[PDB]
Amino acid sequence: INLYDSFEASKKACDQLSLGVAAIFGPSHSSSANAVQSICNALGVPHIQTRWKHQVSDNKDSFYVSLYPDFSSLSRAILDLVQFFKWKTVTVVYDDSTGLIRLQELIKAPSRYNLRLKIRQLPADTKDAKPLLKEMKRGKEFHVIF
Amino acid sequence: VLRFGGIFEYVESGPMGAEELAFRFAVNTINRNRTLLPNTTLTYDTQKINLYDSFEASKKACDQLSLGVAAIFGPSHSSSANAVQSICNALGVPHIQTRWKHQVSDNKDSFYVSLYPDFSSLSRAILDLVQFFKWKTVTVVYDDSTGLIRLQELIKAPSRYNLRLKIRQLPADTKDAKPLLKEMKRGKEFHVIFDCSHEMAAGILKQALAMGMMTEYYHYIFTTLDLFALDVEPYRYSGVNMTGFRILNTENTQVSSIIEKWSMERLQAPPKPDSGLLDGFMTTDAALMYDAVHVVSVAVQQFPQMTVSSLQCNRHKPWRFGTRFMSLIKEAHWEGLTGRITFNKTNGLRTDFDLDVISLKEEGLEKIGTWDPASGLNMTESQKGKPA
Amino acid sequence: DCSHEMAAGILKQALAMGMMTEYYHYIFTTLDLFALDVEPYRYSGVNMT
Ligand SMILES: *[C@@H]1O[C@H](CO)[C@@H](O[C@@H]2O[C@H](CO)[C@@H](O[C@@H]3O[C@H](CO[C@H]4O[C@H](CO)[C@@H](O)[C@H](O)[C@@H]4O)[C@@H](O)[C@H](O[C@H]4O[C@H](CO)[C@@H](O)[C@H](O)[C@@H]4O)[C@@H]3O)[C@H](O)[C@H]2NC(C)=O)[C@H](O)[C@H]1NC(C)=O
Ligand SMILES: *[C@@H]1O[C@H](CO)[C@@H](O[C@@H]2O[C@H](CO)[C@@H](O[C@H]3O[C@H](CO[C@H]4O[C@H](CO)[C@@H](O)[C@H](O)[C@@H]4O)[C@@H](O)[C@H](O[C@H]4O[C@H](CO)[C@@H](O)[C@H](O)[C@@H]4O)[C@@H]3O)[C@H](O)[C@H]2NC(C)=O)[C@H](O)[C@H]1NC(C)=O
Ligand SMILES: *[C@@H]1O[C@H](CO)[C@@H](O)[C@H](O)[C@H]1NC(C)=O
Ligand SMILES: *[C@@H]1O[C@H](CO)[C@@H](O)[C@H](O)[C@H]1NC(C)=O
Ligand SMILES: *[C@@H]1O[C@H](CO)[C@@H](O)[C@H](O)[C@H]1NC(C)=O
Repeated sequence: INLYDSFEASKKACDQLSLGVAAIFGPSHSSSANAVQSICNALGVPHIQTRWKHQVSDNKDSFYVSLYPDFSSLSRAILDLVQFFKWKTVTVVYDDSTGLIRLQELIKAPSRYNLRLKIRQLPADTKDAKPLLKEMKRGKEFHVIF
Repeated sequence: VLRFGGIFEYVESGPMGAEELAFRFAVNTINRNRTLLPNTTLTYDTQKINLYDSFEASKKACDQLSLGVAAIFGPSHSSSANAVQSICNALGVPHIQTRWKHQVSDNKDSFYVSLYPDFSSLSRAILDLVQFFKWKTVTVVYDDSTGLIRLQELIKAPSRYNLRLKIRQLPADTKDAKPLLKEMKRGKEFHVIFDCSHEMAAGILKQALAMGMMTEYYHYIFTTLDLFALDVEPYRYSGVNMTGFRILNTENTQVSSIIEKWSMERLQAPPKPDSGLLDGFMTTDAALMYDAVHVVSVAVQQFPQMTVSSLQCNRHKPWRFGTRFMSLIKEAHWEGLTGRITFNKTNGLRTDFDLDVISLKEEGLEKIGTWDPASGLNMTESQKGKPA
Repeated sequence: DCSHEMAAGILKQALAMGMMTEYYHYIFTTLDLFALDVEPYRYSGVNMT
């Protein structure tokens, strides 16, 4: 299948259910994962997710599992690692916009502790980290979370 | 003779949702005026959709395309609008979005136009407002985990300027925000940016009035655009600093007449006076849906050869007149209820608009300045002290 | 120093005017303070006596 065509995901899931399968191993892509989750929850099909996706809390689907570890516990581990290292200034660099939804309580950590924070975002081009790394050098910031 | 695919969420209530009634009001008010589309009438097909079932949205969109529509009007949820956007991008029919949704940068779609103001421009307006108000420690309080990407230009803003952002999350209910407000009071927080619905804004205002937060020491900024529909009667004499944004251009007399004409039809629907909200006010979603139907009709008026054909979901033949009609959509300059309407030529998002900076005085809610993406922030009250 | 009805109206108008902070310690000479509904006036740091 192609990239980010959830209509094609629904069509090929309909074709595989027309064949009939015991379970569906879904994609690693968020819109197609949401479409296949609606498909399987409305049809009584077990569906497996292997990559993390953004989950809407108001969605009432319970017909899926996510074998990727939940990123809230990873953020708890990252906060415990930062609190072990006794850091005070932490720069956070994220590429996709869902990383802020991923890194939740790391952003919420200055409310709970004495940890000053600043974030920066990578641009859409891969090579253009040189102004970002130049900003890291110019800011004298020695603790980078990627 | 054309048809429009309306997809709206139903409640098993007395009246419908305000989006569906605004859609019917838009169709009736456009078909009443012979100035707009004099040689072609407009029909529609509403569909009542469930709570977060994008497969059911896909099936009802497939039924609407089996009927065949000129254009579709998507729902407010993120997942169902993503499914409708994928289906309409595959079949070439235009898709019009009213609620903001999260977009993925790696999604190569072009058959979608959202008339909601972009939260990057809204966050830049919030950054201009907080730089005018000269705060240093701002607490940003968001509603749900999708609220961070609506404020992601604000959280990147302390890279460039001296600003502290202790960011806190609202709990699962608004009535359980009392420990959050105790933690807010204990931390000596005084400048709070709220990003939620207007219902959650009224709930957090009642919770703060139970908490005694509204003194002279507190400034509240709201990212929501339904601030004018709130009830500020038991808050105005307390002497506080509530400040928000109003996309709805209520200054114009014809716009206010259209608002009153829709509001008298809303009087069949009773209000809930215990919620702390007013009644007889057009929401931003309903006004944006009305303006969306107006912009689509303006795009129809430049197309004399318009023909609606049926389509099938099992074959990927696109609609025939999709490209020229989509080109007619993205060059519109129609003056609606929300002022100027002009989409981006690269995204289709409405990233250029006009904003009314409304604040709270003891007289009531009052406009004190204008905001635009080009000149930034005007502030007509502070512009009165302009020397020669 | 008033009746409890006037005291309740005064407290409602003072809550409407934002007089319910930690910096207010109102003492009521009336003997019917217990008859007031103190539930909206709680969690505000006032000290009714
Ligand atoms: C199935 O799904 C449910 C729902 O998500 C999970 O329940 C959550 O489990 C996590 C496990 O970490 C819980 O997180 C922990 O919460 C503890 C209690 O939090 C208090 O304080 C917060 C903030 O004020 C309140 O919101 C909350 O109500 C409590 O008053 C914390 O004490 C824990 O912190 C500890 O561990 C971290 C690890 O990094 C340390 O850094 C801390 O110092 C501390 O030692 C932690 O945050 C979460 O609260 C649970 N939520 C709910 C709804 O129950 C289940 O765990 C999951 N699987 C299971 C086993 O059922
Ligand atoms: C279609 O969408 C495109 C993507 O959003 C639009 O492109 C972007 O438009 C904005 C409009 O404001 C441009 O402005 C932003 O960037 C400038 C310049 O900042 C410079 O330094 C940054 C790093 O510090 C760089 O990242 C930038 O690229 C640039 O080199 C800022 O000055 C702007 O803020 C100013 O304007 C806003 C709005 O009035 C104020 O609120 C601010 O206070 C400030 O005065 C913005 O941050 C942006 O450069 C441009 N590029 C992109 C891709 O972001 C495009 O305009 C839009 N077109 C249509 C038709 O809608
Ligand atoms: C905002 O707060 C300041 C505090 O000094 C006050 O002077 C000003 O009048 C307030 N403005 C509003 C909008 O209430
Ligand atoms: C701001 O508003 C005033 C109102 O007279 C207008 O003249 C001016 O051009 C506007 N633009 C500026 C200077 O922000
Ligand atoms: C008011 O009541 C509170 C209750 O905890 C108490 O702590 C305080 O000392 C009292 N007096 C004040 C605020 O002057």
